[PDB]
Order: sequence, then C-alpha cells, then structure tokens
Amino acid sequence: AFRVLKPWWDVFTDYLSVAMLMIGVFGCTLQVMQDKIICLPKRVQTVEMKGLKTDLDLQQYSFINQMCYERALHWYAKYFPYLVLIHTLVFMLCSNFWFKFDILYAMYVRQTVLKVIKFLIIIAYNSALVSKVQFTVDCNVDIQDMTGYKNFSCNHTMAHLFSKLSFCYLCFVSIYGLTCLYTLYWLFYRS
Amino acid sequence: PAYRILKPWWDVFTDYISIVMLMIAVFGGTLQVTQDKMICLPCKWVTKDSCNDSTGPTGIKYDLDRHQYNYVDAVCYENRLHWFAKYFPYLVLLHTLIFLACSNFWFKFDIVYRLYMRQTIIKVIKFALIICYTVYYVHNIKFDVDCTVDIESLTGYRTYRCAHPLATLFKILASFYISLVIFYGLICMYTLWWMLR
Amino acid sequence: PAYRILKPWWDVFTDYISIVMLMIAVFGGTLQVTQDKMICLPCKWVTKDSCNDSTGPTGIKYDLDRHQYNYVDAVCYENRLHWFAKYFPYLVLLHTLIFLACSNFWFKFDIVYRLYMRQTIIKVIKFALIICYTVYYVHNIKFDVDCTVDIESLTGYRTYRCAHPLATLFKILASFYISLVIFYGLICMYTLWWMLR
Amino acid sequence: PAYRILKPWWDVFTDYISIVMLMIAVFGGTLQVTQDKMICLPCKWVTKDSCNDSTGPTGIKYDLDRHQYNYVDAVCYENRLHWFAKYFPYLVLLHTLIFLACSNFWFKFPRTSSKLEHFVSILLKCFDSPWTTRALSEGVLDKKEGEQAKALFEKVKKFRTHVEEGDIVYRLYMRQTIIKVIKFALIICYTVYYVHNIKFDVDCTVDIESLTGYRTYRCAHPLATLFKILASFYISLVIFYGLICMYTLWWMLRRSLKKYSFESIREESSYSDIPDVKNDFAFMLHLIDQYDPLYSKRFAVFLSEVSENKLRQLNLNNEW
Amino acid sequence: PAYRILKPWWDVFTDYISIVMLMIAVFGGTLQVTQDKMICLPCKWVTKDSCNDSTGPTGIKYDLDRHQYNYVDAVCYENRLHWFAKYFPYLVLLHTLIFLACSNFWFKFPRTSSKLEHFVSILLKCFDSPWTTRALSEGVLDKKEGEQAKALFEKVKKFRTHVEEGDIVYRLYMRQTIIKVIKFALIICYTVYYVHNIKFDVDCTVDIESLTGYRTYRCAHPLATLFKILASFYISLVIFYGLICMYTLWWMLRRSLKKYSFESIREESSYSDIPDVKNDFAFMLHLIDQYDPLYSKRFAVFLSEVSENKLRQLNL
Amino acid sequence: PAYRILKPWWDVFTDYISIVMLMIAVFGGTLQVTQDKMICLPCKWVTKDSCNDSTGPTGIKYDLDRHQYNYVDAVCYENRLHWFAKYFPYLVLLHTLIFLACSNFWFKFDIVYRLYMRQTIIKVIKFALIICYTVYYVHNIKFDVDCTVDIESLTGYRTYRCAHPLATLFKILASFYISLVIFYGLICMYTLWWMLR
Ligand SMILES: CCCCCCCC/C=C\CCCCCCCC(=O)OC[C@H](COP(=O)(O)OCCN)OC(=O)CCCCCCC/C=C/CCCCCCCC
Repeated sequence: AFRVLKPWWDVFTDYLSVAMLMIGVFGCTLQVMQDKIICLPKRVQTVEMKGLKTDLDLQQYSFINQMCYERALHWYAKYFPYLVLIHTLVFMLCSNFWFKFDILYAMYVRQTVLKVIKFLIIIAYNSALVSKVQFTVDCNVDIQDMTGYKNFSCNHTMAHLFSKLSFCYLCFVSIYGLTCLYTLYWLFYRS
Repeated sequence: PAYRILKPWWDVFTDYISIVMLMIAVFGGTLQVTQDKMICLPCKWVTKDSCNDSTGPTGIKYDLDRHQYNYVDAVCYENRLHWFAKYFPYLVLLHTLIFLACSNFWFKFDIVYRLYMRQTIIKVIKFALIICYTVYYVHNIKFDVDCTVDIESLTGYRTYRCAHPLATLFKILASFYISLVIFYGLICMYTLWWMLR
Repeated sequence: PAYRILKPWWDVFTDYISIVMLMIAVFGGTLQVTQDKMICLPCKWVTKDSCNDSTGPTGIKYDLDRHQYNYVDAVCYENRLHWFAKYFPYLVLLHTLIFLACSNFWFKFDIVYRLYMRQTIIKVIKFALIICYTVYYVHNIKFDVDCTVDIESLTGYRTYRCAHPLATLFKILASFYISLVIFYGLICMYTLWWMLR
Repeated sequence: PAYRILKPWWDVFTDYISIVMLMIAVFGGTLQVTQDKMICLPCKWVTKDSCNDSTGPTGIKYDLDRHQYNYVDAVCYENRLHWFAKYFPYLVLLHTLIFLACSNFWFKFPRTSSKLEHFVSILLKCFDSPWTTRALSEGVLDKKEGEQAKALFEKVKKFRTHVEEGDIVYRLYMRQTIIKVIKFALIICYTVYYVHNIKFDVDCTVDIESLTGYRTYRCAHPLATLFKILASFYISLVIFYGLICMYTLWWMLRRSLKKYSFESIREESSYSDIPDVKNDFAFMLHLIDQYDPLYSKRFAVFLSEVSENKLRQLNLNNEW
Repeated sequence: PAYRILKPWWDVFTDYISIVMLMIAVFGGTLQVTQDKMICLPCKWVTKDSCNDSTGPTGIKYDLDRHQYNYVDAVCYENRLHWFAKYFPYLVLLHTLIFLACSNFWFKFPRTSSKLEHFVSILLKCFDSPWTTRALSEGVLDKKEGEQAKALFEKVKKFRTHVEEGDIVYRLYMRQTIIKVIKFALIICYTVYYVHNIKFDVDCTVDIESLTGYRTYRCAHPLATLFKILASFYISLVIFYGLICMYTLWWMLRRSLKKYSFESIREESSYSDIPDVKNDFAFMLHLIDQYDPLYSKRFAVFLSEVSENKLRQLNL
Repeated sequence: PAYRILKPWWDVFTDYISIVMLMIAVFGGTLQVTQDKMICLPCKWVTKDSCNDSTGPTGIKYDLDRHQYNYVDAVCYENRLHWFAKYFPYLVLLHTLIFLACSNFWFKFDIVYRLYMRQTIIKVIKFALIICYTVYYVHNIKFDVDCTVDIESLTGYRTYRCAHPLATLFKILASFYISLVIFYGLICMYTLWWMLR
C-alpha cells in the first residue's frame, strides 16, 4: 500500500479526477439527445397578434437546424464534454505518472510540473473560451436557395447546462491546481 | 472492513441518508435529462403584457408551426423559469457529493479527534446553509409559468403562459429532500453537542 | 452469514416477497418515467362543462395544432388526473424501501427481542394500512378520464376526454402488488398465529 | 456452493430451460413496454359496422389529426386487441418465476435445508476422508487421521439416526415434481389454445364516432407473428420441460427411492455388514447415485459397523 | 472448476466463435427491435399489378396521412417481406444457443461430468506429487509425502478400475460432435439458399385498396444491407466454426480414442511395463495430449506395477 | 494471473491505447445506431441532374409528405453514401476485436517466441494497412451530399442536397483514432525493433 507515500493532495486529485470523469459522462449524455438547436428565420413575413407563417416543412427546419449547428455554433460549445473527457483521461494517466515511473526527486518534480502546466493551460483555455456557450445564436448560413431565408436566429437548448457544467468543471480544476501548486511549493521549498 | 466499531450509529445513519439523497439526485437528473421541457402557448388576447384570460367551439389557430412552438418553449424555459426549478437536481447532486466527501474525510486523510471536530463544524454549518437556501426557494416553483421574452420578431407574440410538467415533481422531491437534510442535520447536531459536553 | 439460523421460514418467504415487490416497484417507476402520458381529444359538443357526446363517415376537425394538444395533455395530467394514478410507483417504492428497513433493522443495529417484536407489530399494521389504502384508491386508475381545465383562452375548448394508456397495465401491476401484500399478511397471520401458539 | 451433487441431469436441464425462458420473458417484456403499438386505420366504406373492403388510383382522405389517430390506436389497442398478445411476456415471466421458486423450494425451506446441508457436508468430507481409500484398499492409520475418522464415524451414525426418522425431503421433492408437471400441463393447455389469437390484422369496433367520426377501424399489430413464433418457441421449451419432468416423475415411481440397497457395493467389497438405509437417507443416496455411484461407494464404508470395529482395533493398537 | 485442460484448441475456438455469434445475434436483434422499419410509398401508375415507373419540378401528392403510411409499412413489412430478412437474428440466437448447449453438454451431464472432474482432480494431484518427479528423473522420502504418494497410487488404481470399464464419455462426445456437424451442415444449406432474399427494394402487392386506395407499393428496407452484411459475416463465422468442427470429427476418426498407447512414454523412461489404457480413460488422456502431453508423461508412471515395486523398496 | 510482470512499459501503453480506441469504437457504434440519418431537400431547379441556383423572404413549398421525405432520405443514404461514412463504427469495432485478439492470441494457445513474432508482425502490418485505408478514405466523411437517384416516379424530383449530421464529429473521431493509432504505431515500431534486435 502506497497510501503512506500518498499525501492528502494525491487522494484529493484522485477524487477530483473521478468527478471530472463523471462530469464528462454527464455532458456526453447531454450531447446524446437529438434535439440540440432550434432555428427560426429572421424578418419572416390592444392589438390582436397573428403568428408569422414561415412556410417551411419539418425537414427544412431540420436542415436549418443542422446548418446553424455547423456554421454558427462554436466548436468548444459543441465538444466541451468531449474535451472534458479527453482531458480527464489525460489527468488520470499523468496523475500516477510518478507512481508508475536524484532521479526519484527528479521524476517527482517532473510529475508535479507537468500537472501544474496542464492545470494552467486548462485554466487559460477554459477562461478564454467559456463565454462562447450562449443561448441566443445568430446564424447567417447561405441556404436561401433551398429554404428562402438567408438569416436565422437559433436557440441552443442545453447551453445554460453547458455553462453551469463548465463553472463546476473550472471549480474542480481550480481545487486541483491549488492542491498541486501546494505540492510544488512543498517540493521546491526545501531540497 | 472492521471499521464498524469506529463507525457509530450517527455516522451510519448519515451515510444512509446520504445514499438516499444520492439516489434522489440521480432520479432528478434522469428526469431532467430525458423528460424535462416546458409547453408554451401564446396569449392571444393580451392587456398590457398580461393575459386577460377570456356557433360551437373551434380550436384557436395561432398559425405557429411546431418548430416555432419548440423555439418558444426553449426561450421561455430559460428567461422566465426560476433558476432553482431548473438547477435543483444538480444542486442536490453537488450537496450530496460534498456531504459524502465530508463524511468520509478521516477514512483516507488527538489530531484525529480535532479533525472530526472541525469536520463536524463544517458539516453542520453546511447543513445550516443548505436548509436555509432550500427552505427559502421551495415555494419559488410553480406549474403555470408566465413568460415575457419579447420574441415578437420571430413568432409574432410577446407574452406566453407555459406549463412545466415535472415542476411539481421537483417540489415534491425537494420536499422529501428537506426532511432528509433536517434528519441529517439534526443527527449531526446531536454529535456536536455530544462532543461539546 | 451465519445469521440464517435467526431467519425462519416465514422470514425467508417475506424477504423473497419483498424483493419481488421491489421488482414490481422499479418496473412501475420505469414505466412512469418513460411512457406515462395522456392523449386528450377536445369534446366538440359541450353542455355546462360536460361532454354532450352528441353518406360516408368523415373525420371531425378539431382545428388545433399539435402543440396545443400537448398543452392540453400536460394541463389535464396536472389537474384532472388523480395524484395516486400518477404517484403509485413512487408510493410503492417508498413502501418497499421502508419495508426492507423494518425487516432488516435488527441485523444492521433483551434488546434484540424488543426490536423483533416491534418490527412484527409494525409490519402487521403496515400490511393492514397498505392493503386498505391501496384497495381504496385502485379505482382511480381508469383508462378514460374526462378532464375540464378551462384553457379556452389558450386552446379554444373547455372540456376534453383524455385516455391514459399505461393505466390498465398499472392495474395489472397494482392488483398483483396487492396480491403480494395479501400473501405477506397471510404469512404475518401465521406468524401471529404462531406467536399466539 | 457444493449443492450440484444433489441436482441430477434433469434438474440442470430444467434450470437452463428456465434461464432461457426468463430471457424470453425479459425480451418480450421490453418489447411490449417500448415498441408494442397498433396502427389503426378507419374503414371509409362500412356495412353494418363491418368493413366492406371495396384514371390512376389516388389516396383516401380520412381528415384525422395525428392526435385523433393516437387516440384510435390507444382505444383499439386496449379494447379490441387480445389480452394474450398484450400480456404474454408478463405471463411468461410469472411462469418462469414460479418454476424457479419450485426448483429451489427444498433448498431454502429450513427443515429440508438443514438435512441437505448436513448430508452434503458429511458426504463431501467423507469423500475427502482417507479412511475410504485405506478401507476399499483392503495398519495404515495415523493417530490424527484415525481420530478424525472416528469423529466422522460418530457423525455419520448421528446423522443416520437423525435423518432416518423423517422423509420430508423425499416428500418435498415429490411435491416439487408434481407441481412442475401439472404447471407444465396447464401452461401447454392455455398457451396452445390461446396462441391462435395473436394475429396481425384486427378489426376493432370501439364506438368513438363522437370523438373521431368513424365507428370501425382496421388495425395492424406489428409485433404479432413475432409474438407468435416466440410463443411457439416458448411452447416448445415447455414441452421439453414437461417431458423432462415427466421422466423425473417416472424415475420417482419406477422403484421405491425410500429403500436403498447396498447390494452391489457390499458384494464387490469385502464388507457384507453394511445395512440398507431407508427414507430420506435412501432418497438422497439415490439422488447421489444419479450423480455417480462413486460417492455412495466411498460413504458405504463409513456407514458400516464392521469397518468401525476394524478402525477401533486400529486405534487400539495405535494408542496401545 | 479447472475444466480448461479438458477443452482442446478446437473447443476453445468454437466457444469463442459461438460467443461472437451471440454478439452478432444480440446486435441484429436489438437493431430489428428498435430501428427495423420499412418505408412504403405507393406507385401511381399501375400496369397489371405492376408499377410503371415513369422548368421546376413539383412533388407528387398521394393524399395519404402519416398513419396510412404507417399501416402500409406494417402490412408490407409483414406479408411481403421474406421471413428470413425479418427473423435472421432470432435464427442465429437459436443456432448459437444450441451450439453452446452441444459444446457444454458433457460438461453439464452428471454421468460424464462426475467422471471428468474425478479425472481432472487426480491429474492435478499427480501433477504436484513428487514421486512423479523422482520417477521421471530416474532416495529420501518424508513420511507424509510417502503417505500421500501411496494413497495417490491407490486412487490411481481404483479410478482406473472405475473409469476403464465404460465408454459413456467417449460415446457422448461422439454424439455431440456428430450432432454439431449435421446441424452445421443444415445451417449452411438453409442459410446459403435463403440469404439472397434480403433486398433493400421490395415491391409489395397486399390489396389494402379499401384502406389506402393503392394496390402495389414500393418499399425501402433501410436495415436490409446491414442485415445482409451481418448475414454474410455470420455465415463466414459458421464457416470457421464448421471447419473447426470437422477437424474434431476428423481427429475422432483419425484413430480409435477407446485405446491409448504408452509406448513412447514408457520407452523413453526406465519403467517398461506401463499398460496401454482404453475407453474413457484413453479418451480423456487423448484430450489431455491435445492440451499438453506433459500431463500424460507425468501421470504415466503411476500406472505401472514396476513403479509400485520401486516405491515399495524405497519406502522400505 | 501469471503474466502480470512479464509485460514491459510499452505493452501497458499499448493496452491502454487499445482500451481507449475500443471505447471509441463502441461509442461510435452507439452514435451510428442512435442518430445516423441524413436530411435531403429536393432541388427546385433541376436541369439534367443539376441544381441550377440562378419584400420579406418566404419559404419554398416542396409538396412532399413526411414519408416521401423518409423514402428520399433512406434511398439517398443507402444508394448515395460511401460505405466508409455509413459503416465507420462497425469496421473500427472489427479492428478493435482483431487487434485485441492478436495481442492476446499467445495466451489462448521457441514456439511461444515464434507465436509472439507472428502476433507483433500482424499488429504492425495491420497498423500500416489501417493507417493507409483510413487516410485514403477519411475525405468521404463530409456533410454535404448531392444525392441523385431518379425516383421521380415516387417523389417528383431527381436531385437532393442532403447534409449528413453526424459526420464532422465522426471526422474528428476518426482523426482521434488515427492519432491514437499513430502513437500505437510508434510503440509498435519500437516493439518491432526489439523483436528485430
Ligand atoms: C434477439 C434478441 C437479442 C437481444 C436484444 C434485446 C432487445 C432490446 C430491446 C430494446 C433495447 C433498447 C430500448 C429502447 C427503447 C426506447 C426507444 C426510443 O427512444 O426510440 C428509438 C430510438 C430512436 O430511433 P428512430 O427515431 O428510428 O431514429 C431516428 C432515425 N434516423 O432508437 C434508438 O436509437 C434507441 C437508442 C439506442 C440505444 C439502444 C441500444 C441499441 C444498440 C446499441 C449498439 C451499441 C451497444 C454496445 C454495447 C455495450 C456493451 C458494453
């Protein structure tokens, strides 16, 4: 049993990585649902209101749905759980890297530094690209030849859920990086 | 293992309460991921952003397609449904997971007794925050939901009156959840006093 | 373990009946989660909030969208369907969970004799309550349910005649569930008879 | 566990048939839960509530919404579909559960369970005893193995006295076999008589003209022939089960299983003192002979008293 | 249960093929359960119950509701689609279940299972006994080890007497393999001569003219090609299975399994009176040869009375 | 078992990559059974199998039933889509099974050294063939498919501009696969050098 040589930071990171995998599985299940985006045209042809007749079939609506999923929605907004799953696989692979490997000190600080830089890169990229998960999307695909409308407004059904999942994911990686930075401080504070 | 002598009846009771809270969270998340939606019909005759609510009977033609209806349902599901009514299963999942981490803290972490003392303070203060936030927001879930998203440029109407089908379920789930939390907290509260005396 | 000598014949059969009731419970819960809904058609002829029910045949044009139909189903599931017909699998879940908690409390806890006698009395009175409370309400699960929700300002009708598809199958569950409870009480009767003799 | 010695080939056959039967039940159950439906189409031209069954051709308009059509499918699925086509998998699950409970009924019944575990334990540990090898070989006896052989002799005499009085296990196995064969007969009867009611085409007359406009509809049940062939397959399984059970019942009536004879073993061996056991002893010894005669041959020595005298002589020489 | 030494390479390969056939059957069955739909469109121009197939194009309106289409789909999927194209996954379920039952019959048949576990247990006991190593390398003998060595010799003698008499295991394996080969032949014949009936385009003529207005319909079967692929793939595996099975039968006619020759083992060793065993004992010795002849070499020294003599004088 | 310590680091790396590429194949198969469709919209201006493309905007009426759309999509999917895009997951599933079976064939059967020779050679040659065939056909996983079947006798159109929905993701999935195999191939070449050392 290596639990004696497993301090609190390693066990905390293990449980956090399990949480990462659970979050990624939940996000993949969210992406499993067929109904992803819902698109309606713009400028479509007490006061009584009347519904606007878009003059569109079901399959035309589905076509605009997938087209605006293609060319208007952000790639991170479409594969955020995908990146989450890949990156937690990387986390559990390189979390036991020192265990699965002055050479002892060397590979231990190598593991800590690799974990720290992965954490920092994840923080930078997530903080940069998290704002792109929006509900109201403006889509300007050129399918006027088939539908008749050149501009569309769409809604991403689970965009709020992806933003909340990204907030929880960022909190988890934040605790991860705080405990790993404490590990690095303890390692490099003394010889 | 042989830790049942180190696990007294309050730790086992809180563990079982946590298991029930976990499967409640799983049930809520499953319901929200599969069958959760809203069903919105526009208010045909409106009086200042308010539904006035007024030879045989014929169905009202809104002339909205099924897709426009889907758009209205999603848009009203975000901007007007109360956030607790949408994030209750994820909130209870997060609370259950943090309770599990707190209750199983010494099992993989007189310093042990002081650690349990700090653990009990943290767990009981989280119980206090949990019960306050849950009690204050249980009555903020309603079946019939008003909506004023101002999407007249896409469907032609402003105000909508939607139905949230599983909303009551969440309230009922939340209701049961309150009992569990209270039990958990009450049990934990005794432990604090049991170590205070 | 070695506690099988403390579990007589009646205990083994009651445990097996409890597992079988748990399978019935989870089957009903899965049906409620997945395929529970209603189909509600408006009544063209009405007489004071009641369906009047009054060469080749032709179809009746209700002049309603699909989504107004969905709203009618949701509102007549919330308002005019009996709560027991909606919550019977969940109540059976609660009964089975508390029944397992009562049956196996002395294993996880003249103290033992006191728990055993209390559990026997509780299980007999709980069987009586369950059989009475389920036989009383079992007629609320009907195939045809006439609903009247006053959504004329949003739909165009006042009365509808819903059909509940998974109702009668629930009946086939419920009676069978009751039958299992009957057998439980029968075993309990013999136990009490043995407790008298 | 080590109960497989008490289960002959017919018990293993019935256990596997019941497992396959349960698989059929679960498959049909998820089929009925998820994909079971009816596609009901109204008859435009009718004659006394009966479908008359009457320039390129063009389609026939019914003016029915999707919700009216769903109502028609639901109403003609409940009111005019045969109940067998709807609840056949649940019936199969019930029959399979009852068969499984009957098969393991003497296993969990405490009065027979105690006898069964005692018999299995002392039979296996008598097989493990080297006194059987030393005796059927015929001193070669250690103090410790002689002591445990004496203890096993005492245990065998005690169990023989304890189990000779009652034949409850034999009666329980009789009851299980008779219940299984009569349930096979009932299942075959009603399934054969009711399997003709699973048909693809159903003419439903549910009288919902006030809601849809048509009196009679013609419905196609998509999962009908499937629910036929499965049922036919199911019937085949039951037949096999019944035949197996029939043989078992015949095997428990050709000779008296409550009177065992050691004539072959005590004739081929030097010991002619081994008596004939009766009642439950005889029944479990017959069940073990259905596994192999070897277990009975190695336990017949421990059942003997001349072998006990020879062992006592060996221990007397060992101590003195 | 340590039965793996009794299943040769052909048995393991056939079990793996049956497992992957179970996988094929499960996948085909769940696809047929969930997404096996037929899409039937009527043909406007009829030519003696046959479809004529004749600036901006305009769509063809049939005036059919979404349920009328679902009814014609069900009718022409049931009546006119060939039965193999519908129940192929259930056929492969039944066939692979019967193949597995045939493979594990002698494992689960107590009359031969008891003999098999007896034989396995004594082979494993003789595998660890050190008189075997002393005899093959051909002395010190502890009292306990000499005791279980003589005891194991006596079990070997009694168990040879018990097993050599009958041939139930040999005849049951004969019956098993001949049933497997005849059923493989039947499977290949019917599957080969029926597989070509999986077709994507089917022209149905069901006479629902009173319910829809059209007599002849053209239907797409989107799960045909996949079934075709799976069918072909399934057929290929049976080929493999079939080939393997013939090998076993060929092996079981290559020489009489009811007799065994110890000529090589006793010729290379000093003990020259090792007797040639027969029947069930010879047959399971042959199977252990097909697994590892080292087991037969290790066991062969307990069958000679000369080794009994050497063990007696060493123990004396 | 008894083979835990024989494997070096590269064997464990190959096993991990094999597990990842296994569940990649399985998840692709789940996507293929679940949401594998493609939506064809008929071309309003067809001049000898060519889509010409020469107030408020308005939609286009194709006058096709939903079932004629279903027939068009099914026929354009099974007649005008490359086998690679349609059967990406079953083929990668076959590759997983064959790769894993060849990686563990010596367990199921210097004969061992020659067997592991043959298995390593098979592994590296199948890596090469898989890379070649995958990069040679990776271009056919594309969204836009101009299908042309000429079933105008049933639809009234002859060309349709379909767009495959689960393609680009499939593309990146395929991309992931090749990248994984690339590292696998790298490790494989190392093994080759070892067994050619
Ligand atoms: C011969 C029998 C052998 C065993 C077979 C057992 C039968 C299983 C019975 C059903 C299993 C799943 C129940 C599903 C019920 C819900 C149905 C539902 O929601 O709708 C069907 C739904 C939508 O379909 P359509 O609308 O036709 O698609 C759009 C057309 N382009 O269809 C689905 O795709 C169902 C969802 C997919 C999951 C079901 C399983 C399918 C097989 C999975 C293949 C890969 C699995 C790998 C196994 C992993 C093991 C480690």
